[PDB]
Amino acid sequence: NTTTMHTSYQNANPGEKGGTFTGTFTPDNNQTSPARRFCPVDYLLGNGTLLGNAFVFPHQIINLRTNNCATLVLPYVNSLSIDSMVKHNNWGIAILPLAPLNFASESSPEIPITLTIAPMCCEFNGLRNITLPRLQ
Amino acid sequence: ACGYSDRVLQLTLGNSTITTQEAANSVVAYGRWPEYLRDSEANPVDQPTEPDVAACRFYTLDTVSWTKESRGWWWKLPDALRDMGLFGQNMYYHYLGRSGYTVHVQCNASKFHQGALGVFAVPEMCLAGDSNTTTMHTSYQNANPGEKGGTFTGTFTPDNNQTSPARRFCPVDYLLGNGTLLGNAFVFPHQIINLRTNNCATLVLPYVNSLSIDSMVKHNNWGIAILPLAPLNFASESSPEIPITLTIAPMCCEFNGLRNITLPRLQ
Amino acid sequence: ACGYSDRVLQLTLGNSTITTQEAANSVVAYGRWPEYLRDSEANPVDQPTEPDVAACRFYTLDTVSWTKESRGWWWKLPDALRDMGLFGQNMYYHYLGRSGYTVHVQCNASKFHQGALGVFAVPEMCLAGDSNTTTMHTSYQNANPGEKGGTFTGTFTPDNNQTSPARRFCPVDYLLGNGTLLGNAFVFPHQIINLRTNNCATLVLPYVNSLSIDSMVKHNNWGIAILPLAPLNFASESSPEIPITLTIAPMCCEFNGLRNITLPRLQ
Amino acid sequence: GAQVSSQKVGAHENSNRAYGGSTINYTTINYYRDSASNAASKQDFSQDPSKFTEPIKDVLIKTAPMLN
Amino acid sequence: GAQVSSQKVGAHENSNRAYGGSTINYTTINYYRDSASNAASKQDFSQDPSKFTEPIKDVLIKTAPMLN
Amino acid sequence: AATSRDALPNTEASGPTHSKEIPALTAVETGATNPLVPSDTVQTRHVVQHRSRSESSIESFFARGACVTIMTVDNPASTTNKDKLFAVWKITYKDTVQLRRKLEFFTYSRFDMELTFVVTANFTETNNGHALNQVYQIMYVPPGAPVPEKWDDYTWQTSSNPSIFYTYGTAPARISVPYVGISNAYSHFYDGFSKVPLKDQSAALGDSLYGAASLNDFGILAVRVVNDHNPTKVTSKIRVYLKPKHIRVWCPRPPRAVAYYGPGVDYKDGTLTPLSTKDLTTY
Amino acid sequence: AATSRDALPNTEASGPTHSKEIPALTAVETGATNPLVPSDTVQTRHVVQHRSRSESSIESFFARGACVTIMTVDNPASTTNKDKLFAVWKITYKDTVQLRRKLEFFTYSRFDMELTFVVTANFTETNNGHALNQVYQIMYVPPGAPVPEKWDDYTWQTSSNPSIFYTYGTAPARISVPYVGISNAYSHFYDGFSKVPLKDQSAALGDSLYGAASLNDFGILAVRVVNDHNPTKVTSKIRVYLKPKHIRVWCPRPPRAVAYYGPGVDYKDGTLTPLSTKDLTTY
Amino acid sequence: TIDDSFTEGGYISVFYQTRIVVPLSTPREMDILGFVSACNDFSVRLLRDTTHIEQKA
Amino acid sequence: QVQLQESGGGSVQTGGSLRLSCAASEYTQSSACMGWFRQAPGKEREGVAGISRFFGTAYYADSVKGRFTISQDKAKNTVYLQMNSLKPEDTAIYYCAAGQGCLTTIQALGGAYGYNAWGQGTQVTVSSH
Ligand SMILES: CCCCCCCCCCCCCCCC(=O)O
Ligand SMILES: CCCCCCCCCCCCCCCC(=O)O
Repeated sequence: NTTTMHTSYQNANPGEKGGTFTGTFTPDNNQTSPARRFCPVDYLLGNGTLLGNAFVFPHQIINLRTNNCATLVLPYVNSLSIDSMVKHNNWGIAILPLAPLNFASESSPEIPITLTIAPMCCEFNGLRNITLPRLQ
Repeated sequence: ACGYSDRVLQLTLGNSTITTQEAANSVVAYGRWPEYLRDSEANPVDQPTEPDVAACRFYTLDTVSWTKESRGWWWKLPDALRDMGLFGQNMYYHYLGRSGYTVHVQCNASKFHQGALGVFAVPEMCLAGDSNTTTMHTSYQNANPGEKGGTFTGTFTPDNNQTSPARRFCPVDYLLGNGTLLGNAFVFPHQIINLRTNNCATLVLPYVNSLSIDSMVKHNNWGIAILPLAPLNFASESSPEIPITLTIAPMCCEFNGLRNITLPRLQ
Repeated sequence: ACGYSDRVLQLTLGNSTITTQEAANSVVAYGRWPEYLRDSEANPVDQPTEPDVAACRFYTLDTVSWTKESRGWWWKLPDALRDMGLFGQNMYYHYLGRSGYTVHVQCNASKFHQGALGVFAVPEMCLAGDSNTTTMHTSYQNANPGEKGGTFTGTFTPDNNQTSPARRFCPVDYLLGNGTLLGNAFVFPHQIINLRTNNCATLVLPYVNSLSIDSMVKHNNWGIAILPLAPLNFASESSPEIPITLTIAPMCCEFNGLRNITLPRLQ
Repeated sequence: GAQVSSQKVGAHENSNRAYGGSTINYTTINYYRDSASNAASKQDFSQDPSKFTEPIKDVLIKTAPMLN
Repeated sequence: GAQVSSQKVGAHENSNRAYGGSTINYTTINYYRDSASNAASKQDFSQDPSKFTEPIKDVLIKTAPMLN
Repeated sequence: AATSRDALPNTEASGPTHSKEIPALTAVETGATNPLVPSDTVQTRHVVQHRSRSESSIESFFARGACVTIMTVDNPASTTNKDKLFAVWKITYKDTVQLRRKLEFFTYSRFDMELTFVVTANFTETNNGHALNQVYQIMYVPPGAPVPEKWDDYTWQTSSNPSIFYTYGTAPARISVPYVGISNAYSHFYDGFSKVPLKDQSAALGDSLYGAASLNDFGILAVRVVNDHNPTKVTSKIRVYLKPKHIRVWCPRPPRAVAYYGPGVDYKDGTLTPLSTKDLTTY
Repeated sequence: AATSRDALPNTEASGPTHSKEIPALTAVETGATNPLVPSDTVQTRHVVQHRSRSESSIESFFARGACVTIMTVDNPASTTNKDKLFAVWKITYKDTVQLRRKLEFFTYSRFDMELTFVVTANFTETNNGHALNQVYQIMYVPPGAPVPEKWDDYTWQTSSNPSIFYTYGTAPARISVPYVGISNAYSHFYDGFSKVPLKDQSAALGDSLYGAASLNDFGILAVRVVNDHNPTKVTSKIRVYLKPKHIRVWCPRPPRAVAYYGPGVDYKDGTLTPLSTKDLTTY
Repeated sequence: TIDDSFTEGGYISVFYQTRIVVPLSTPREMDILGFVSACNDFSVRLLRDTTHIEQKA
Repeated sequence: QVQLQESGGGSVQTGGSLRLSCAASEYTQSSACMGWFRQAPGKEREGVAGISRFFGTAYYADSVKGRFTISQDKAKNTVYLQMNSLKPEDTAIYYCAAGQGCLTTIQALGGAYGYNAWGQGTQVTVSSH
């Protein structure tokens, strides 16, 4: 709540493990060595906009009764034909329980969720030497 | 008419171009240009990987030095490209693969320098080992030095350390490290970098094996042998030196059987 | 076929012929060949003077020396031809006139000598003066040194003699004496006498002004700037020297407004 | 005596029954007698830089040797 | 180089020998060379919301079962 | 071929039914919204529709100018201690809120911007001295050009920078600028940074702001009162209004629900409460 | 037939090669710049180019007005000791710098000049007296015509001198003038003088300035406030802006690298340092 | 036209492939000249005033 | 770039005044808050002072407020740094820092993130000789 657009590259890009949303905003008060991460509130879909309208984005709902999966095909979307994928992310994948997870009458049920992703029409230019970014 | 000459050349593979003014034309091994694997000749069923410009471009190895006491130098393909950008990556992740190469060795001097270097491309350059106790005893690590390559020697030295043998090659120069007189080496596609005339040697090698595609990780199809035919001398000095450099480019690069990363023990 | 080359050339203007074997082709400023004044472009009414071969032939100036500490050299046209046979005579007797020129600078060395000389033709080569007190203060005498031409310097020296100022140019080399980086000098028609390749530079310059004809006595249309881009070195000696020579030839020489002799104060 | 010229359309309005597509032209009318009074047409021409780039007497074939 | 367009008449003047009925049109004239200078034509087009509403790979027949 | 001002389809008569065609039942999990009309669920009449979506076309929705900033300049006395005030303002849509959010309904957009300049001026010192009508020069300084340091330096000469000369008391100033984006459309949200922090580089050398890029750097607007020092000081404010005409948009996003906090997407504590109180069983 | 706003040639697909055609190697000593494209050295793809040199045409590059001078006039009290101030300014592009350098990219040029006149005015004496809107007459005095000596002499009658009557508080004044050069084009650099010093003449009688000629003498601009003496003094400045429209140029020259020093090409000590510090082996 | 990360251009670099070789009685050290220009498909936009020129007072 | 050229390496004792200056004459998107970074060879590089290009947005590190002040010359173009009452804990190499587009020092206010042109470095020692 002190500095805006303050999340570092490392925390912004967690890679394959991805990240999570939270139900309560927690402002970092460590002004000595700030955390510099995201604090994406769930109901505001971490962007300051009600999750309710989230349906404006291409989407599906894995409602246990009916379905076990969700499949979405995403084309390349940017303000330009090609961009530096190392510097910029074009698509985000948000998965939030709309309805809560319950089973029979138990107190702490668990069900795994898995994501498999496949690039399509993959192309690259400007070949050069290896990029070794600092991920941590 | 326009001044076009066989000495002056420029070749282009990808985002890399080689240029020279003292060439001695160009050699295409066995008269065959590198090509992609034909349907009539194919064998693995999976759709192949054709990296193109990604892998197929010129790659410069580590420069070595030519002096009066050098006995020769060697490299194997693909081996000598194992750690070269994409190609190598594409090599380590696929079970099989094939490729051709345009090898360009560089070494210019002066009109006051002399010497001749034999650049020989030997398909299946199976070199000789160092032990008189055990045959075909050279380990994988010593067999494949990669980009740095190896050298030939003028005197055979049998390893007598029976406790922990060296397990390397001991390639005698005059026997072209294989037990055959270097003199006949000319049977292989080759060129001679004779300082007077030329500063480079260019050879185009197609993919050569007993089969359409093979595991490049396990097997080297072509060897690169460079030996001074004539000695290196300059004016009247005692220890002259002239650098030699090799830039190699895969051609018609293709791979199949994509899987997880191969992490070989190189040391 | 017949061995014709761009290095070997011979040009002929009148009873004078230039020949060379180490040329780098030939430059025609702005792609325009020198020409006579067209009727549609004419202005003075009197019938013009066309001296032809009389004035239009090669003229060799006084040779200068290139050494390690030379900063450059300059000449203006027509100025640098003011005292050359007929042309000059024809210049001094007529109020107006126009002319083109084929400038040929000569400077050969050895295949053991090195250095590069930038020969630049600068239309309206208005050079910079030496005073920090008064601008556009260079006198006519110092502005026009004639055939001997002038030189550039590596350090600006402001004249502080306010009693009787020097009133000359102080053209700094890197600013091409005009306050503009020498680097862009290439915008002007030019050539480079790089010892390795060439021994000469040939440029053909048409008549360039804001008007069809002008008083050549009062105004110089083209400047000739020669600056070593690369330094002059030979073997391992400390003070080498190689001469540079300029031969200039008017082209399509014409003059009007014939009158009595002009006797300018040159000193 | 109007001068109607074309406009090289950059951004396009979601229109093609007025703007966007169907060739959008503009009008210009000279009000003064002297050419010096007119506005800049801006409808200019390009050329070949050769006279600056290749001011060489002999034809330069980029693929051939410069010096031959 | 005038651009004459129509007006979708809303309220009507008790007129049809001038206003009201007989198609009322307007004129527009582009005075500048650059398209960026032009006014908004407002003569736009609509589309089918499908790309947002039915972004499904398989055809949706509203009368049939969504899941089949 | 359906224009913005064309009538929407008429609702047609439909009677009773009882069969195997299922309009009412679907599945939203598929991600598709059931495209039903009234006749699918109820019995309706033949109705000639007359209404049109003329007023909600992208063009029409943005067919308005919006105050983007408020700039402040003055002309004090010559005897002054503090230097005459000249305003510098970086061109952005994100200082204000109203316009921003509208723009933010989408991810990308193409438009030609029309700018207007309303100028106000006032006396500040309770005196009886006088001032002569002012002229204001609004110069556009694109990224790279020299930005003024003095109200009277060489920059205000404007040889290639676009500049406006506004006389006070006349029609507010208005210019047009084409689509000037470095991209193929202006990006409203950027999910990235400018630099890539590399392993063999210092963290300091590799840092950049999240969501910050050149995609949005359009330089600054510089303004001053052209008039020379006046005995009694006069204050003035230039209000800029931006209208994105000839507009095109891409990818709808939900509208800002929490008040903005900086040019990014960030929000602060205690602002995160947009909805009021309402019980589930009451109308 | 290639216009300024036409698309530049598309870059075409090119694969691998190895032969006797030498694009990469040439010789600059010949004075010719190798005209290569990307496909000559690298393997490229088929690309439909869309960009055009629309914005860099001579016309477009100079399609802007530039402050050339700033003139100063006033209207003091009748009781004054010093005479009412009227400004006289010789018409040149070389008082300012920005415009000059642009012009200086070339050796010669032809253009019709459009001039604009922005006028500012202010009170100077800390009083409470009043002034009535001023009118300014900008007369053009060509070389040869009588140049005013008084704010109220016979010259300001203007029977053949072009004069502008500008009322303060209205649209800045703008006129047009054709190519008025004595030559066939305006010369930006003159390598010569006006007089020829002759042997049988005194050095004094034969001297002239280097690079100075009539090619550039266009007379002066004279301006005054038409209003008669006012009790409380009012100061005013006319800023002139020159735009060379309908322009043509000849012979490119390198741009000024060192700050100017006078109307000539001369430069002063300690200004001769344009480039900063940068090591050969660092990016 | 500014020094910027998002619009960064890349890196230009020269290296020895072999080395410079000369005979005896030949200058061991020499120089090289470098030139840069645009290709037939180079374009610029958005006219602004330069900062490599200025007038002090 | 801008020009960034700094000096002022005087090894004063603990409790003396020192002035640091960095040139910023050329006017690119000029150094907004500017920037001053010190690298303690025990620690690393850290941000310290900074006043906005035009505005009075001067941020001060917790460790230097009051003692260290930032100011410049909006004409003579150079950035001053008054460092008084010097502790031995401030012995580090200082650096000036150009943060271009002012918003770079408005969003984050402090420098560090929006900083593209790096200074040379001046060694300042504050000891007990
Ligand atoms: C003198 C007139 C000024 C002319 C130059 C205007 C500069 C162009 C700036 C346009 C972009 C404005 C930023 C809003 C665009 C967006 O919403 O992303
Ligand atoms: C009352 C209106 C004035 C009309 C007369 C204008 C006089 C013409 C002067 C034009 C030349 C200006 C000098 C700049 C030309 C150049 O760059 O060489």
